[PDB]
Amino acid sequence: AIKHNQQIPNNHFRKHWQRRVRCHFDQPGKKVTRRLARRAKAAALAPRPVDKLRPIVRCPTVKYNRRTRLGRGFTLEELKAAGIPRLLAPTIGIAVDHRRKNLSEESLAANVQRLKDYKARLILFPRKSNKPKKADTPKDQQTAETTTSLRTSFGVEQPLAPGFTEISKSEIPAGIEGGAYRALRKARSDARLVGVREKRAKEKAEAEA
Amino acid sequence: PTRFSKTRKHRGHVSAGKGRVGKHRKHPGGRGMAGGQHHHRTNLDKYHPGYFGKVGMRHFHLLRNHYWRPSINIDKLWSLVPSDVREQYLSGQKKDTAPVIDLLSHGYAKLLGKGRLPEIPVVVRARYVSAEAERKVKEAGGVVELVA
RNA sequence: GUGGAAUACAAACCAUGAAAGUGUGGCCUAUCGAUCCUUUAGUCCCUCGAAAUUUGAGGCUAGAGGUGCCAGAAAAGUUAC
RNA sequence: AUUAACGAGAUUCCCACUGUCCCUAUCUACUAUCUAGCGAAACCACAGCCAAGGGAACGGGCUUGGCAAAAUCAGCGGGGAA
RNA sequence: GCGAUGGCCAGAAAGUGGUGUUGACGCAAUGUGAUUUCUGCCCAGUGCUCUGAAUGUCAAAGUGAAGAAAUUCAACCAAGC
RNA sequence: GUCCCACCCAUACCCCGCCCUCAGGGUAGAAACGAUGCCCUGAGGAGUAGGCGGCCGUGGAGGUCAGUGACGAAGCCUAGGGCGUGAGCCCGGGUCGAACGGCCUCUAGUGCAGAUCUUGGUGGUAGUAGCAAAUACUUCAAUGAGAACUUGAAGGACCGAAGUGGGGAAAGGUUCCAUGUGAACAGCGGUUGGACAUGGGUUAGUCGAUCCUAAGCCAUAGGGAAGUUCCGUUUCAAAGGGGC
RNA sequence: UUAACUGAACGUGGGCAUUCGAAUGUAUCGACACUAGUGGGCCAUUUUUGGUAAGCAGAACUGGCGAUGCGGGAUGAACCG
RNA sequence: AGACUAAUCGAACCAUCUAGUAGCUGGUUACCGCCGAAGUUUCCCUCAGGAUAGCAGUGUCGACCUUCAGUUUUAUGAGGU
RNA sequence: CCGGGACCGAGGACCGCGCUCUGCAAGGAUGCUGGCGUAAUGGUCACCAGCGACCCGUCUUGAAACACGGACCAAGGAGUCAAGGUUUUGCGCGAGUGUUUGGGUGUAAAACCCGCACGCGUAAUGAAAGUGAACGUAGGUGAGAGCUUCGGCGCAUCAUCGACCGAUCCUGAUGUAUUCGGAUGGAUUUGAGUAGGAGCGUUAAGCCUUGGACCCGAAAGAUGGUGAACUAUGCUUGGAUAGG
RNA sequence: CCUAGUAACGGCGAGUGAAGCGGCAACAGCUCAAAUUUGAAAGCUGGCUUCGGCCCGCGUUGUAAUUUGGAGAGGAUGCUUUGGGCGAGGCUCCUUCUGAGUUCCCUGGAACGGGACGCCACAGAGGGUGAGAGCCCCGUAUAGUUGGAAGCCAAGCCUGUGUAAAGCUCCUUCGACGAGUCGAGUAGUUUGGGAAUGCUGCUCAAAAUGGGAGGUAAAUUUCUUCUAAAGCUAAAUACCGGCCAGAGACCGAUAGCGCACAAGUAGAGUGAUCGAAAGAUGAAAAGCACUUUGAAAAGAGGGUUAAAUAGCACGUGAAAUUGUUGAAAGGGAAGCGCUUGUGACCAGACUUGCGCCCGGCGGAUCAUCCGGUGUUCUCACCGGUGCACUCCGCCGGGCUCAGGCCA
Ligand SMILES: [K+]
Ligand SMILES: [K+]
Ligand SMILES: [K+]
Ligand SMILES: [K+]
Ligand SMILES: [K+]
Ligand SMILES: [K+]
Ligand SMILES: [K+]
Ligand SMILES: [K+]
Ligand SMILES: [K+]
Ligand SMILES: [K+]
Ligand SMILES: [K+]
Ligand SMILES: [K+]
Ligand SMILES: [K+]
Ligand SMILES: [K+]
Ligand SMILES: [K+]
Ligand SMILES: [K+]
Ligand SMILES: [K+]
Ligand SMILES: [K+]
Ligand SMILES: [K+]
Ligand SMILES: [K+]
Ligand SMILES: [K+]
Ligand SMILES: [K+]
Ligand SMILES: [K+]
Ligand SMILES: [K+]
Ligand SMILES: [K+]
Ligand SMILES: [K+]
Ligand SMILES: [K+]
Ligand SMILES: [K+]
Ligand SMILES: [K+]
Ligand SMILES: [K+]
Ligand SMILES: [K+]
Ligand SMILES: [K+]
Ligand SMILES: [K+]
Ligand SMILES: [K+]
Ligand SMILES: [K+]
Ligand SMILES: [K+]
Ligand SMILES: [K+]
Ligand SMILES: [K+]
Ligand SMILES: [K+]
Ligand SMILES: [K+]
Ligand SMILES: [K+]
Ligand SMILES: [K+]
Ligand SMILES: [K+]
Ligand SMILES: [K+]
Ligand SMILES: [K+]
Ligand SMILES: [K+]
Ligand SMILES: [K+]
Ligand SMILES: [K+]
Ligand SMILES: [K+]
Ligand SMILES: [K+]
Ligand SMILES: [K+]
Ligand SMILES: [K+]
Ligand SMILES: [K+]
Ligand SMILES: [K+]
Ligand SMILES: [K+]
Ligand SMILES: [K+]
Ligand SMILES: [K+]
Ligand SMILES: [K+]
Ligand SMILES: [K+]
Ligand SMILES: [K+]
Ligand SMILES: [K+]
Ligand SMILES: [K+]
Ligand SMILES: [K+]
Ligand SMILES: [K+]
Ligand SMILES: [Mg+2]
Ligand SMILES: [Mg+2]
Ligand SMILES: [Mg+2]
Ligand SMILES: [Mg+2]
Ligand SMILES: [Mg+2]
Ligand SMILES: [Mg+2]
Ligand SMILES: [Mg+2]
Ligand SMILES: [Mg+2]
Ligand SMILES: [Mg+2]
Ligand SMILES: [Mg+2]
Ligand SMILES: [Mg+2]
Ligand SMILES: [Mg+2]
Ligand SMILES: [Mg+2]
Ligand SMILES: [Mg+2]
Ligand SMILES: [Mg+2]
Ligand SMILES: [Mg+2]
Ligand SMILES: [Mg+2]
Ligand SMILES: [Mg+2]
Ligand SMILES: [Mg+2]
Ligand SMILES: [Mg+2]
Ligand SMILES: [Mg+2]
Ligand SMILES: [Mg+2]
Ligand SMILES: [Mg+2]
Ligand SMILES: [Mg+2]
Ligand SMILES: [Mg+2]
Ligand SMILES: [Mg+2]
Ligand SMILES: [Mg+2]
Ligand SMILES: [Mg+2]
Ligand SMILES: [Mg+2]
Ligand SMILES: [Mg+2]
Ligand SMILES: [Mg+2]
Ligand SMILES: [Mg+2]
Ligand SMILES: [Mg+2]
Ligand SMILES: [Mg+2]
Ligand SMILES: [Mg+2]
Ligand SMILES: [Mg+2]
Ligand SMILES: [Mg+2]
Ligand SMILES: [Mg+2]
Ligand SMILES: [Mg+2]
Ligand SMILES: [Mg+2]
Ligand SMILES: [Mg+2]
Ligand SMILES: [Mg+2]
Ligand SMILES: [Mg+2]
Ligand SMILES: [Mg+2]
Ligand SMILES: [Mg+2]
Ligand SMILES: [Mg+2]
Ligand SMILES: [Mg+2]
Ligand SMILES: [Mg+2]
Ligand SMILES: [Mg+2]
Ligand SMILES: [Mg+2]
Ligand SMILES: [Mg+2]
Ligand SMILES: [Mg+2]
Ligand SMILES: [Mg+2]
Ligand SMILES: [Mg+2]
Ligand SMILES: [Mg+2]
Ligand SMILES: [Mg+2]
Ligand SMILES: [Mg+2]
Ligand SMILES: [Mg+2]
Ligand SMILES: [Mg+2]
Ligand SMILES: [Mg+2]
Ligand SMILES: [Mg+2]
Ligand SMILES: [Mg+2]
Ligand SMILES: [Mg+2]
Ligand SMILES: [Mg+2]
Ligand SMILES: [Mg+2]
Ligand SMILES: [Mg+2]
Ligand SMILES: [Mg+2]
Ligand SMILES: [Mg+2]
Ligand SMILES: [Mg+2]
Ligand SMILES: [Mg+2]
Ligand SMILES: [Mg+2]
Ligand SMILES: [Mg+2]
Ligand SMILES: [Mg+2]
Ligand SMILES: [Mg+2]
Ligand SMILES: [Mg+2]
Ligand SMILES: [Mg+2]
Ligand SMILES: [Mg+2]
Ligand SMILES: [Mg+2]
Ligand SMILES: [Mg+2]
Ligand SMILES: [Mg+2]
Ligand SMILES: [Mg+2]
Ligand SMILES: [Mg+2]
Ligand SMILES: [Mg+2]
Ligand SMILES: [Mg+2]
Ligand SMILES: [Mg+2]
Ligand SMILES: [Mg+2]
Ligand SMILES: [Mg+2]
Ligand SMILES: [Mg+2]
Repeated sequence: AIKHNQQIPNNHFRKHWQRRVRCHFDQPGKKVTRRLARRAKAAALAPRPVDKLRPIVRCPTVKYNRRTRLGRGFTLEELKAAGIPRLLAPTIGIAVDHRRKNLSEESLAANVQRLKDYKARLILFPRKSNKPKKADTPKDQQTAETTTSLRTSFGVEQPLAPGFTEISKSEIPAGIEGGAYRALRKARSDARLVGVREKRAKEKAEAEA
Repeated sequence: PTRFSKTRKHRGHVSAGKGRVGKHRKHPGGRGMAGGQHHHRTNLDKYHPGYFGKVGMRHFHLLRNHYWRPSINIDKLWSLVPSDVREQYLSGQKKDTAPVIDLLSHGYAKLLGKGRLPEIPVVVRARYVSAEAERKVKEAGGVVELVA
């Protein structure tokens, strides 16, 4: 029933909801369990970082396409441009994704530079310590200060473009001919009439001869 | 807390404040929104007019990301400049440069125009613009341009 | 002071009378019908969400098909077991 | 529609018979009754003498009158709207 | 009512069952209720049963025509009524 | 019937005291005040259903009284006292034996006469209703603290061979026998008992079971069913036993 | 709107308590928010409808009982104080 | 005979769905202080029930707004008992 | 202007109004005297006496009712918790607000620290394509607390006339992909709009809805199992019933 | 977590209701069919076996190597890549060892209580011992220490070597890719899925730049994105059923599980099934020796104990109901309100206090001044002086004032 001025209620409590109720009294306990696992995992990968290298990628809709984030893995064309064989890459801490493509030059150039920055900071220990190979670090450079995150050392430096800048006066540009508002109205109008105008031109030319 | 309750005050009094003639039975009148068109019509017509019926056309599989375009008025255009730099322009100490403002980087798509603008030229980049907003920017000595 | 009938103006186009005027149905007090669905009239208008053109369907404004228990469920009896 | 025989089936009359009745009397056994031993249950707001009055229009309690003396045994079927 | 490729009945189905080690002097389904003497008239109504000449009504599938197609329109049309 | 004096008493009216509620004032160069206090002035007080305010009690939690206690904590009894309008609070006397309270905040499974309310315990009735079908008992002696219903003898009776006799089937499970015994059971009693305690007792080649088949039940070959399983019993099966 | 600055509505400036233009009271001004219970009533003077009438059935204004004790009517929800 | 199917039959017994739903009957736990009702309007398969308005409490805010009134007086209208 | 009785004594330095003015009856009682100093006054309980007094809870217009529940006592016994709304009280920040999904850290379920997204708010209106808030010191008139240089300025809020944005109905400029575009000016029309932002989080109370939903209560319905030791009907295999 | 009580479904009523994007937890990739090893079935189960193999069998209607769309096959081209064995050292599990009062007095049956004096502490968590114990006992903290077993990781060393196998850069040309399957119609069920979201039955039944999808049915023309009808795979997630462990503003024997106990027990039902009640002597049994009355059960004495007002019918021991003793009332109920009386029992209050004068007794040092120190900077304290008409205390006598109850 209803008796006063109310908002019409819709509470979905007509099933046996009390059989499926999940409280979380183990929130602090599960946090301790996760930290112990991370600490154990880091110790197993002794000098290596605890992560993999990811590429930079742009979000997909008209909302969010102004921002960039990290993706799944590097493409096969990016790896070839840097000069890293595809079989070697996943064994030195680099992720690979075989189903992403480079439709532009902007994304390709950004990720190629990312790979060769990483390759310059890499230290390779030989498979057998008494017989080093010419592609390994010659062990005088094996001692340095290292990083073990790879998500803070190679993160997204700036996800958004700068929101403000300054130019000298008299260098400001001139507007479009009729004005910005009129340009938008004209672009919309042309799209709504592309089919009508093409048909009119076609029947005119056919009836011409 | 249970000690601040009228339940504690009713102890010792018959009927618990519910009446001797009417008795607080189980569900006199139905459950929920029952009787909306029959015996709860007086309530449903004084409040909530427009409750019953259909209006408009349908839209299968609507994606809300197609309709994203937040707007900002010219009234608050200068609040997007950092505070220290903003005071230099207003006091009249730059007089040689102009600021270039990116609306998309701040999370806006369309520029409406509601208030007034001080007479200092500015450069605005936007996806959409109102007719009045473009008039006031140009009259102050600025220009708006479209960026997608 | 929520949902048949009545009163006085405004904006158009008309009828009558020489004219002032009168006329928004029957001299006055009764003679009637929501949501959902269907069907017709209207603009020539909006949408079918990867893009166009023709069929089809869907919306926006006004009537009609009816609820006489007339603010409007779809409904036959018996029990002396 | 009739119908011999049959019926712990319903109905009317006759003979015999009788305590069914006029009209009620008497006898025997077992109880009840008293004692020793053993030993429950139903029910119970508080209780337990009436007449009238008014009152939810039939009072144990209220109002005005009648009256009214410990503790008790065998029976009884008016009331306790048992 | 029925001559076994059958009548009546059981089961979710079955290379499944009862009547049935059966065959009209038999099996199955209803009414009346020994013997005697009788058992009249009514087929309009509700049922049951028969005959197809009936084109009247008439499903899905199939056939023909129009259309760019979705589709629409026509003839033909089992049993039943 | 009419007229006239005096007198009687409501929680009503008038004057006084006290309680509460409402309204209106005063109080800092602070010798100053639970300023949420104190001082001055006026009016008002009925109440079911119902609304709001303030207070009292109970089980637990944080802080604080450097709290009480085997020289006696908590609980219980008490026509012994004091405080409060009231729910309640405090003290004396007795019993007893290991923990408990005041103040400010926090918290709740927090306050009972009723629900033919739930569980447990107990009355009147009341030493009351009753312990009356199946014909029936009497004498002497012995045992024993104690004998109508224990044993011996002698009388009197009933069942009257379709028995109150002598044996079995189903069912029970030691109820069978001997010795002994306080309570409880045998709706009276009890030295007696199908009761209570301690021991003992059931012997088969011939009596039964075991062997055979009946009405029927279930395996195998096969066919259904998502499946637990349903049908099928000689079938649309390459189905056995006898000697040297 | 009128033949018409002729009117109609809204105003500037100026004048009029030498008295702001009946009586009495003001022991309670205006506006808002949120919500409880109730939605079986009955009695009486005067006015009244149906009925032979009823401690019957139905209305209007006002006062009561319900929700309320106290002094009278011996008793007596509603009468007198 | 609606008879019998373990003291159970006009549809046995046992566990679970299940704390099945009830506009209907019964109950609902300390004290003091202040305020204090309704049985009426409209709609409803509405008549032993609801929503809606009224009657009631609590919190306030605006000024302490010459502000009001279940009343009298003076002038002036309407009515068909 | 003189007599006679009854009940009462609030207040606690002075201050005031006055008079018959060495003082007083003028803003509230003092003076003198006797007995006794304890159960004498006073209090609790029991009983007799005068007057008064129907059994509680409940439904009801009306209960002491010949209306229902209640023999007695002890212990148990009924408006709760979660999500989502709303108005009002307290608190933090304020055009913003919200650490706790997660990460860092720890004396380890506490306390402390971090910030990318996101939610609500900052802009509405149309079914939709779409468009999108200043003529003026953010307007004029009448009231209006407070301030004031005394001329005035006028918060909050109320009444009234206008201005701006979206929708609906008219009008249709310069131009031109010659069929597009929609400027400008109107209209007894309409919006949960603008017109010098108020919100976000949290704490406490009343109210609403779904849930067992203040506590106890049907006649019924559904899913899966167990019974023919009584009784009904049938099948296989056995038994029993004087004398006329 | 958010999207979102949103798009959508619904006698469009009551009601119902997802997904893409975004932030985070956790991250990991692969193998078959379709090709001739064809200069050599190069593959495998089983038996016997000096241990090296041998023998039959499976299999050409296809067992190995090679390829899986990210490709690849076939050619060029010249660089690069790999196999064994030791192994310090560390981690996990079990086990041995760990500081300080029984010091003195009082109460008590017995301190573990009160008082006095000490000590330990990376240990003052918890429990026991005749009452509240850091130091009486077990344990509690800390890194170490004696001994034993098996695994895992790993700094770094010692050794062969290209028969073979592997990666990269370019290219004319090649480039096999899953059928009663997809898809279509119709019926039923289901979903938020709307001219039909998924699943299944029946009928029809494909193709090679082909095929599916692109949330409104249909024809024509474009575009985007993947590659079905064969297969494997850790982590972040669920759960207290099983075996262990640590806890709480939870319950305290009618509560908490039906069960704190010989509880799924005793008992009921033909059966499926139903299903209770019931904790506490004392520190220690020291659980009453003996005498006497009685047939016995028992009683009376006498013992144990701090206590028998703890005796196994056992801590404390309330009410209903009952016995004895004591007080009182009663002519067809009793109980209750206001107000006297009688009898019984009882709490308070009062007992003196301040002041003045006279005498006796005792002690100081009263006022003033000097030195030191505080403090509110003008008010005090301590040391010195004072030394009898001053100051303080007690006792004796007299006087005024105030004091309890009823008139
Ligand atoms: K209420
Ligand atoms: K919009
Ligand atoms: K109706
Ligand atoms: K009508
Ligand atoms: K109606
Ligand atoms: K029926
Ligand atoms: K009948
Ligand atoms: K007969
Ligand atoms: K008798
Ligand atoms: K007797
Ligand atoms: K009478
Ligand atoms: K009386
Ligand atoms: K047959
Ligand atoms: K017949
Ligand atoms: K017959
Ligand atoms: K016959
Ligand atoms: K006959
Ligand atoms: K006929
Ligand atoms: K015929
Ligand atoms: K016929
Ligand atoms: K409390
Ligand atoms: K005591
Ligand atoms: K007796
Ligand atoms: K006898
Ligand atoms: K006999
Ligand atoms: K034998
Ligand atoms: K033999
Ligand atoms: K045997
Ligand atoms: K045998
Ligand atoms: K057989
Ligand atoms: K089978
Ligand atoms: K004019
Ligand atoms: K109301
Ligand atoms: K109401
Ligand atoms: K009534
Ligand atoms: K009446
Ligand atoms: K009276
Ligand atoms: K049974
Ligand atoms: K009803
Ligand atoms: K008239
Ligand atoms: K006074
Ligand atoms: K009642
Ligand atoms: K009663
Ligand atoms: K709030
Ligand atoms: K934000
Ligand atoms: K003013
Ligand atoms: K407008
Ligand atoms: K509720
Ligand atoms: K037989
Ligand atoms: K979104
Ligand atoms: K081979
Ligand atoms: K192979
Ligand atoms: K080692
Ligand atoms: K001692
Ligand atoms: K000692
Ligand atoms: K001590
Ligand atoms: K299909
Ligand atoms: K395609
Ligand atoms: K599509
Ligand atoms: K239990
Ligand atoms: K049993
Ligand atoms: K002691
Ligand atoms: K003793
Ligand atoms: K004791
Ligand atoms: Mg009340
Ligand atoms: Mg009630
Ligand atoms: Mg109600
Ligand atoms: Mg006209
Ligand atoms: Mg006419
Ligand atoms: Mg219509
Ligand atoms: Mg589409
Ligand atoms: Mg009488
Ligand atoms: Mg009478
Ligand atoms: Mg009576
Ligand atoms: Mg009398
Ligand atoms: Mg009798
Ligand atoms: Mg009688
Ligand atoms: Mg057809
Ligand atoms: Mg035909
Ligand atoms: Mg009152
Ligand atoms: Mg509790
Ligand atoms: Mg004590
Ligand atoms: Mg007592
Ligand atoms: Mg003890
Ligand atoms: Mg409770
Ligand atoms: Mg009770
Ligand atoms: Mg009560
Ligand atoms: Mg007797
Ligand atoms: Mg007998
Ligand atoms: Mg008898
Ligand atoms: Mg005898
Ligand atoms: Mg005989
Ligand atoms: Mg004989
Ligand atoms: Mg024997
Ligand atoms: Mg014997
Ligand atoms: Mg006996
Ligand atoms: Mg005996
Ligand atoms: Mg005996
Ligand atoms: Mg025995
Ligand atoms: Mg034999
Ligand atoms: Mg079988
Ligand atoms: Mg089979
Ligand atoms: Mg009612
Ligand atoms: Mg009447
Ligand atoms: Mg009536
Ligand atoms: Mg009432
Ligand atoms: Mg009255
Ligand atoms: Mg009276
Ligand atoms: Mg009278
Ligand atoms: Mg039976
Ligand atoms: Mg319930
Ligand atoms: Mg129930
Ligand atoms: Mg009042
Ligand atoms: Mg209706
Ligand atoms: Mg009722
Ligand atoms: Mg005002
Ligand atoms: Mg005021
Ligand atoms: Mg008239
Ligand atoms: Mg006085
Ligand atoms: Mg005296
Ligand atoms: Mg006395
Ligand atoms: Mg009386
Ligand atoms: Mg009566
Ligand atoms: Mg009743
Ligand atoms: Mg009764
Ligand atoms: Mg308890
Ligand atoms: Mg977390
Ligand atoms: Mg049904
Ligand atoms: Mg039988
Ligand atoms: Mg939202
Ligand atoms: Mg939601
Ligand atoms: Mg659903
Ligand atoms: Mg290869
Ligand atoms: Mg190759
Ligand atoms: Mg130790
Ligand atoms: Mg201890
Ligand atoms: Mg200890
Ligand atoms: Mg010690
Ligand atoms: Mg494939
Ligand atoms: Mg299904
Ligand atoms: Mg479907
Ligand atoms: Mg635990
Ligand atoms: Mg117990
Ligand atoms: Mg229990
Ligand atoms: Mg006990
Ligand atoms: Mg003894
Ligand atoms: Mg003791
Ligand atoms: Mg006892
Ligand atoms: Mg005891
Ligand atoms: Mg007693
Ligand atoms: Mg008495
Ligand atoms: Mg000195």
